Amino acid sequence: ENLWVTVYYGVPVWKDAETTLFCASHNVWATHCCVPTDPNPQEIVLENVTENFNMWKNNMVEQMHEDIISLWDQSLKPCVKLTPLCVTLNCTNATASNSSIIEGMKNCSFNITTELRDKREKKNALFYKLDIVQLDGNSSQYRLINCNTSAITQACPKVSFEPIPIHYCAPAGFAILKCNNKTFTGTGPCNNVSTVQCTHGIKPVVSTQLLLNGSLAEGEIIIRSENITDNGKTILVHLNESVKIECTRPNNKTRTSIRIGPGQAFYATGQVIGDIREAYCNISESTWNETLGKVVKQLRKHFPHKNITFQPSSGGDLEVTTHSFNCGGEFFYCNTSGLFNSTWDSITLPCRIKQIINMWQEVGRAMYAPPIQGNITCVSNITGLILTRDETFRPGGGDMRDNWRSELYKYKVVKIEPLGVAPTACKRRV
Amino acid sequence: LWVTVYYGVPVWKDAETTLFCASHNVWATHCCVPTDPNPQEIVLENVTENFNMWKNNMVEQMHEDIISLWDQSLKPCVKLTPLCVTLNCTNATASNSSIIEGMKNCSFNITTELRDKREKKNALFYKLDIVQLDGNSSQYRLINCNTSAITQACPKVSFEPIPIHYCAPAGFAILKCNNKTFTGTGPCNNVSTVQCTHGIKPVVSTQLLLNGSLAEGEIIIRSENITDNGKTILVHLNESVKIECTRPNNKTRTSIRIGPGQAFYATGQVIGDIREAYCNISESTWNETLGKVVKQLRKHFPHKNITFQPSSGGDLEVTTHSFNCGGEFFYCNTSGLFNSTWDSITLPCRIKQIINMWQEVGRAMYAPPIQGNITCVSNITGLILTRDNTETFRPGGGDMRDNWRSELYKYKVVKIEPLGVAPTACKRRVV
Amino acid sequence: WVTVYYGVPVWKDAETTLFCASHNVWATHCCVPTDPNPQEIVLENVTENFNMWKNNMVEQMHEDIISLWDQSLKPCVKLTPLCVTLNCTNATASNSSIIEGMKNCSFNITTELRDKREKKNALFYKLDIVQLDGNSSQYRLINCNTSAITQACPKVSFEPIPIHYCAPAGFAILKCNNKTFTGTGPCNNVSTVQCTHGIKPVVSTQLLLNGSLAEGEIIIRSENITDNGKTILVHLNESVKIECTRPNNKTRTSIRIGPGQAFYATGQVIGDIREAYCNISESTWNETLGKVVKQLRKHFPHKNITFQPSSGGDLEVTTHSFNCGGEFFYCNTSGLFNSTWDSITLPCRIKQIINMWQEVGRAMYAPPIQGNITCVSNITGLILTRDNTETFRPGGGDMRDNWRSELYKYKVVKIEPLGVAPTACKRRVV
Amino acid sequence: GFLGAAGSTMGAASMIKQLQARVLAVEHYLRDQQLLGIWGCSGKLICTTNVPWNSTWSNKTLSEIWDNMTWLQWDKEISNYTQIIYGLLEESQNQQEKNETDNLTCD
Amino acid sequence: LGAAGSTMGAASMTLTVIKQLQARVLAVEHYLRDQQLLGIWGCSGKLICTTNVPWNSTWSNKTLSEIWDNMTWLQWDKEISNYTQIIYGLLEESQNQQEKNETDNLTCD
Amino acid sequence: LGFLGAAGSTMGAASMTLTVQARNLLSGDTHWGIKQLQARVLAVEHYLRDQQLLGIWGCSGKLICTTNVPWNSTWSNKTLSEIWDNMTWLQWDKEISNYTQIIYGLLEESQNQQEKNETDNLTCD
Amino acid sequence: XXXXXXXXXXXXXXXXXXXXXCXXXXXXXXXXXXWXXXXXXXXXXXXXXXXXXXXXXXXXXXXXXXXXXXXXXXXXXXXXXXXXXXXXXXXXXCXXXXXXXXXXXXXXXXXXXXWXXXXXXX
Amino acid sequence: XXXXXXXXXXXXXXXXXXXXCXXXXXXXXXXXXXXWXXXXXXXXXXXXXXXXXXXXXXXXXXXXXXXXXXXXXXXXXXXXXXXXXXCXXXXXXXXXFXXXXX
Ligand SMILES: *[C@@H]1O[C@H](CO)[C@@H](O[C@@H]2O[C@H](CO)[C@@H](O[C@@H]3O[C@H](CO)[C@@H](O)[C@H](O)[C@H]3NC(C)=O)[C@H](O)[C@H]2NC(C)=O)[C@H](O)[C@H]1NC(C)=O
Ligand SMILES: *[C@@H]1O[C@H](CO)[C@@H](O[C@@H]2O[C@H](CO)[C@@H](O[C@@H]3O[C@H](CO)[C@@H](O)[C@H](O)[C@@H]3O)[C@H](O)[C@H]2NC(C)=O)[C@H](O)[C@H]1NC(C)=O
Ligand SMILES: *[C@@H]1O[C@H](CO)[C@@H](O[C@@H]2O[C@H](CO)[C@@H](O)[C@H](O)[C@H]2NC(C)=O)[C@H](O)[C@H]1NC(C)=O
Ligand SMILES: *[C@@H]1O[C@H](CO)[C@@H](O)[C@H](O)[C@H]1NC(C)=O
Ligand SMILES: *[C@@H]1O[C@H](CO)[C@@H](O)[C@H](O)[C@H]1NC(C)=O
Ligand SMILES: *[C@@H]1O[C@H](CO)[C@@H](O)[C@H](O)[C@H]1NC(C)=O
Ligand SMILES: *[C@@H]1O[C@H](CO)[C@@H](O)[C@H](O)[C@H]1NC(C)=O
Ligand SMILES: *[C@@H]1O[C@H](CO)[C@@H](O)[C@H](O)[C@H]1NC(C)=O
Repeated sequence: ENLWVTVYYGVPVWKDAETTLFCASHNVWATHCCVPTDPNPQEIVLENVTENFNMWKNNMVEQMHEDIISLWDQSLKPCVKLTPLCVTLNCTNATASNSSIIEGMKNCSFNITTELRDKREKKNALFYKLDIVQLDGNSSQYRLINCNTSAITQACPKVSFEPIPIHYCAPAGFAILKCNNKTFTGTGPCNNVSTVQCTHGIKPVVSTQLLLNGSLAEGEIIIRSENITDNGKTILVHLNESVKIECTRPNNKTRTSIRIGPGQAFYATGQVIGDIREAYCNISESTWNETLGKVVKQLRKHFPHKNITFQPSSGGDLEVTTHSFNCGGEFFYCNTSGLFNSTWDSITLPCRIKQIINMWQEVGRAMYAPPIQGNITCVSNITGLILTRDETFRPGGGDMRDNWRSELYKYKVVKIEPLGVAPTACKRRV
Repeated sequence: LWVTVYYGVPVWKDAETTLFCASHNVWATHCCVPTDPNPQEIVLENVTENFNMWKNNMVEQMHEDIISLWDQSLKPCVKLTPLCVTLNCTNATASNSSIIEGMKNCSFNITTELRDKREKKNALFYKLDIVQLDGNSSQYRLINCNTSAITQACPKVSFEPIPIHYCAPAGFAILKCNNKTFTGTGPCNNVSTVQCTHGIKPVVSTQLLLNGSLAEGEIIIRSENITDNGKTILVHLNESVKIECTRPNNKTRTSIRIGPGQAFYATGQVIGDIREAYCNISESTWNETLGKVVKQLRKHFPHKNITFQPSSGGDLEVTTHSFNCGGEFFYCNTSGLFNSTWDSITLPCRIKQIINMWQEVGRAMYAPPIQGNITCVSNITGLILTRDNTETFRPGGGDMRDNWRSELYKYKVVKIEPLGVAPTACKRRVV
Repeated sequence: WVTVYYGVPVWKDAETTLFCASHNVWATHCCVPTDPNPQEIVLENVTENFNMWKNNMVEQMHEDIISLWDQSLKPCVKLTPLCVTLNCTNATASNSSIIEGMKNCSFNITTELRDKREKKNALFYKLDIVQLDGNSSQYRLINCNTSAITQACPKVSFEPIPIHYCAPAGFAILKCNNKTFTGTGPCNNVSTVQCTHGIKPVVSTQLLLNGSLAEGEIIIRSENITDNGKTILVHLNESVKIECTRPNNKTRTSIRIGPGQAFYATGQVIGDIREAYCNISESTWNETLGKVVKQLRKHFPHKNITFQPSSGGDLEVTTHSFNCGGEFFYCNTSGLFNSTWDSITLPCRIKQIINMWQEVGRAMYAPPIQGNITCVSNITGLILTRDNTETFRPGGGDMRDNWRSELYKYKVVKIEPLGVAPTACKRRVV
Repeated sequence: GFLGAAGSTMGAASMIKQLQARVLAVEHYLRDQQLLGIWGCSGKLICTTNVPWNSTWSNKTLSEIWDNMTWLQWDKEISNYTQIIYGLLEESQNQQEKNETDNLTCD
Repeated sequence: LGAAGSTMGAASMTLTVIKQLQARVLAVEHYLRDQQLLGIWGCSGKLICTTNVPWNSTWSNKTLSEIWDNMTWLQWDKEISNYTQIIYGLLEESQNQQEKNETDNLTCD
Repeated sequence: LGFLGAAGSTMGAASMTLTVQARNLLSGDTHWGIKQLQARVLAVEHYLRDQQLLGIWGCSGKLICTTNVPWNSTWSNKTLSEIWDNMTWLQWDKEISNYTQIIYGLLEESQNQQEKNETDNLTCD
Repeated sequence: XXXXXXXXXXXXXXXXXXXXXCXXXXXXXXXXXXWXXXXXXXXXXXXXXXXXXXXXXXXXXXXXXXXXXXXXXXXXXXXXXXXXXXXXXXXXXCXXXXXXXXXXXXXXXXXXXXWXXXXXXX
Repeated sequence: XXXXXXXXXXXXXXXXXXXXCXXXXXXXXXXXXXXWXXXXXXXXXXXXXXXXXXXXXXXXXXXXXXXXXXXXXXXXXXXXXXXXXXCXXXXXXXXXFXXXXX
């Protein structure tokens, strides 16, 4: 054939690959993702290039998970332990400022050792019922929730966990491909693909039934699932219009610093000032009714005309039955019943508040959120919904990674392989 | 002639480096690196090499990793610090009579999950795990509360030995000796190159070498300076002796909560045969095995008939035969195996829950009890013997490196040295 | 035509990590043998800028020393269980007479197992103990207010053996060889070395001990002479011999804390009653200060100069604090700095809870040292601050000032092998 | 652009985590440089050899097909011969050096 | 460093030259960066390499050859410190053209 | 045959595998990963140090390189037929082990002198 | 509201001392307490930061007339006087501004709620 | 810190008034940490305002200027009932009290 091997370097080819991506820009996120972002991101149109994307198997979702857990632990590790407080609590009924009672709170007295490890004193603090477990029946004696399962630590008030956009960048030798076709939906070939080095910034917002502060779908509402005919394989609905949600805790809380040891203190909840309205979230009614109807119209493209209906979660604890909204740093567990209630000016969701949480289903670990003094107001953008199937749908919930997959679905990591060969009609001259 | 420079020359030097460990088990978790699915071996034709099993540093390196994994695996587990309390330790009864000396019913006052609450609890302990505080006052403590913390191993964590292959990094190679009569030191005139060693299970024992490979030829006696009495002799058998060990009773255990998610596991009661653990070695096999060892031993000591004596004395960790059987530590007598001059042999065996496997000053471990009964079966592949008219041999022992030298005797680690020069007829041209 | 050169003799100011190089902390980490025959190259016609107060090596060594200090103490005995109420009375020594500064204190400690509450006692210095209330025998240790106290283990020495710091490949250390260099200007006689000389990491406050004496006359170095907010480092060309002592035989006990832990504490003192004192040659001291002043007046030629026997702040800085073997001395310098232009026998105090580094949240407890102790040291410099006439006072107290005075002649630079220059020829084969 | 014209045919197309990442970047770099050098492409983006195309790796009339196939498709087409070709390229370069220093008729 | 500071024409033949991991890795990175740059330029393997880029008279006042040997490298580097990235870019462009011209002007057997 | 398989071959037969031995010098959770990281860093340094020597000797890019340094009969007085046909590389490495540092120093100086002569002494004026 | 009941004390002729305190209607210690002087003199001055909330300090009514003191067991607190003098022949009162965190030290942003009936021993 | 206000002889009804306090110390690093209280003859004091806001559970007839030197004029003086009232420099340990004029 008179052909000889010609070696070429700088060949535009690649392979699917999994590598370590790095993130870029008193805030924990800002401290860790200290690396500057690209002020002028580049993008290559990749003329005549098609590619296979698979969000459900995208390793970046899992890698982002590992980074959030790791960062959380670095931040929480060098802080006060509350295990010295795992004592019997002598509790009475709910109390409040002046002639009132706060349902959901209890006034508890406890025996705390002073810093000299000999003298002992009693202290009083208010606690949420959801953070307290009764020791026996017909008894006033209680203990803190989880003193029978794990160490409880206190988050340091000095550090902010407020989400900031995080940009992920591939290391040298790697690139990130993006699907920019729109209406991509689930897995499969994308016929409009481009190359970038870094992702858009994604804020690490953690929630359950409602996905907050993400990007909006371009075009129509997109329903993403893995084999949509299944009851499992949680469905991610990505809205093209946002819904404003305003959440609040309309009362003035105070904080008491209790010394618990040689360089340690606990932050206790003291008297609460103002009216007692618990907590709640405000959603416009017409906005919700129209938004849900549009979702249904898109469900009708996957399902035949059917008896489509929405119901509240069928069971489990607050972590899966409510909207686990972080708001201002106290944790909100808001009731979505009345939101996911339909058959095919505003409404409010009643909401509960907690201080002791187990984060990403750590279970064997727990964290205590110091109380926030004064009142709290939070406004967020609902950008997507999470649904599961029984055509009855319920919010269900995910593995707490759906709040990443919903943004990372358009990105893929590939290894660049610049070396290759092909035959040519040219023999080496010597 | 002129100097020519070469790169890629197939030569090497003795070298030291870090080898890769290839394989809810700790060894499997740690040695997460897969083994070569199809290991290669390249015979080096017309190559000789000098091997020395007493000085190759592969044993020392794995020692450090064995210790590191053992300790690291135990770190994220329950501490028994709060158990260092006065114990009553009265005579425990399994059934009928209170005649079992080994177990005591220890009652004590221990802090529970709430810091302001204390409870009266009890558990059964072995005599070998406790010490009397005041003679005849019936006050006892755990033996290691004298010097350090005792860590309870996690019940979900398996320390079961699995075969481990050690693999060279790029730039390094492992040379293997293929001489069945090597004896542990000197040149091998049949050498092959491998990337990874054969798998070795990290089995820890004393006196007898268990679950190793067998000698290719006849029994090989390997020792440094065998004529000295200051050296340990490793005897590598060419046939395995079957040994079976058991604890013939059903142990039921309790759980005492001592903190926010932490609990102590301990014997509640034992139902079954009240006797101690037993090990069984076939008699005919043992006598044949020993006779065969002697026939080869006579080549080094061709004199008066050899006497085999029991171990000389010292702590139980060095005088008896230790067993890593399941989760319980067996301390078995060898008397009757080493009482001779040159259908089963039943040997009594004690059990302990508190051990110090690596004789570390700062460490102690508590083994959670096995619920139910235990049967342990293994291959005796060799002996660790010491020597001290005729010769006297005893089932003595070393530092547990013997356990690894016995497999890692045929391997050497070398570094590749790609550069060199040689004379030629060709001078560099000006061009 | 642009000619490209590689291996070009150019360097730039840079900051990197220097090698630690070379039962003893310093030896444990600075465990790499030094160059047995250091080389040095004189750079003919080269001038370079050195600046003591901008020299990052001072700060780097400081951070590494702190790390070495903590790393060494970490794997040792905690004294946490001893932060209990103490019952203290007056201690006596030698005779039935009360020895001032010592108190005889008892306490209830667990020791073996649990619930023994064994009554133990020890002698303590008043400087380490704070009274709990008025008219009371009940006391607590001073660090119970902030943190745990770590006992230093006798197994390890902290003796300041000299360390030579070495640059990494790609870097070099430039040295100033001007005998009268003032610390901020250009040095017109420089050379290149790979490692610094051996600098002993000696800890002191007001006086600089065991350094290298000036090559020239006494050199007075400060960032700014005019600015009274700056520290003046006086580098002497002649040393002062200092002999300090604790003239008594201490006997110590060992109080079990728990498994693997024990407290070392003073049992009794037999010997002189004076706790400590120090011998400074009278003639040397008087002449030394006069010489400093004759040089000080060329920077401050104003009326008369006086050294006032005064200082401010607490005991850690108002005195001369130094180690004597493993002992901690706090000597009164009012007997030294008292003059306007045999031996001094200064009184000295002893303290055991040392807040080394003056950091909040850390303390170390110095075990008692058995028998009697003497130390000999060389004053190689002084630290002064000031403000018609001018008043100077002992200053310092900042540990970095003790190192800045030795590293003053060294600078770290990065080597930059590439560069270009114009030429006559174009590449010949194109 | 870096991967621009990836979809074009050959005629035109041819025209602690941080330390781990840095080490890998170096290892990938060095492998490409060693591998190009060992075949005779040191200092070149494109070079030729004396190793013939066997026709078994691919039996296509590539002198014309070259302009109607992309690098991505090609890379897949002959991926099974990667080691074979590379081994031949290594042998070719080594033999050339052995001929250069042949003592009978040296350089 | 070795000997240094002499007037540039005297520099001929003088061209003869967890923290621990960070230091070693960076030393490697710096080494390779210089080799990569010499690599893109037609300079790989050389201490001295000649270009296809004329010296641009706009950069400094070139008093013929005197500028090449009237000071050492330290002052020279300062005089043209603001052109280094320009000169390097020009050298890359020129070598890139050379690579394209050799690629197209194939000899072969 | 592969990797060190040619190690026992004669000096002449050996080297037909220089490429193989050279390519095999490159490599293609918790604390134990640090020891592995350290090993990788050192492997890179060793590779580069050999490349630095080939660079300074003027042998960059070649597996077989000649120089202008003559062979000194002091190092070895054997002829070529013995050296290339009977002797192996392991034996040779031992035979002249005490001259390696001399030859390497000579190679560096020879290359510097060559470059000194190659350098254009202002031909263009 | 603490609604504390003042315990009161006998008057003394510039002699001895008193720490009468007020008994709280609810809780003890906790984190809501205060002590003050009282007089027909621009409401006198705060006497002590008998704040509970794991802390206590003297206030500005007198540099060294009394020290803050408390007993959780008695549901009561007062500064305990010493060296009584005629200048001290005045009223005293209890209050319980709630505790709060305010960076360094403290500020009584919360009002002095629950003033006691008070007492006097002039 | 110091407090005083020119609220002497405040004999009035219907029309509310108060004098502003001296506010020697602003006492307003955050959230106006200053407060007002008043007492009827033969009565304990009670909060009137805090942080210039009507005190909780006190009265509708309460107001204050948004200033460190605020005057806590009643929103209305329809009830008359003049009584001594004063501000305190709550931010200070030395929370100095105003004259407590009617
Ligand atoms: C500029 O700095 C140079 C240092 O970088 C100074 O050079 C030094 O001068 C010393 C004499 O003054 C030499 O001392 C010699 O050291 C050797 C060591 O082995 C001894 O044997 C000799 O006896 C000793 N000579 C004498 C007379 O004692 C230093 O070796 C030499 N250093 C170097 C690196 O050469 C310059 O003097 C200085 N110039 C000015 C103007 O100050
Ligand atoms: C300033 O430098 C001097 C001289 O090196 C230092 O003096 C030395 O201090 C050490 C520690 O106290 C002494 O070591 C001890 O010696 C006795 C001798 O019997 C031995 O029994 C002990 O075990 C220990 O090794 C050393 O002898 C002493 N040197 C001299 C000449 O007396 C001084 O400590 C340094 N000062 C400062 C502030 O660093
Ligand atoms: C609840 O607490 C907040 C502060 O935590 C108070 O906020 C102040 O409100 C006034 C209103 O005029 C502003 O002028 C201040 O500047 C705010 N303070 C700060 C720090 O911003 C709020 O008033 C309190 N509410 C109640 C009912 O007491
Ligand atoms: C240990 O003592 C307890 C006392 O209640 C008894 O119930 C238990 O059976 C005893 N156990 C044994 C093995 O003797
Ligand atoms: C003693 O040695 C002889 C050979 O010298 C041998 O035949 C005999 O069996 C030996 N005795 C014993 C007990 O082995
Ligand atoms: C003050 O300075 C003058 C300068 O001439 C000197 O003579 C005098 O002695 C000095 N005063 C004192 C106290 O030394
Ligand atoms: C050293 O100090 C002692 C303290 O008692 C004193 O007696 C002695 O005289 C001093 N030395 C000199 C030279 O004065
Ligand atoms: C809180 O509980 C303690 C329990 O002893 C009780 O004395 C106290 O009065 C309770 N607090 C209130 C406001 O009722």
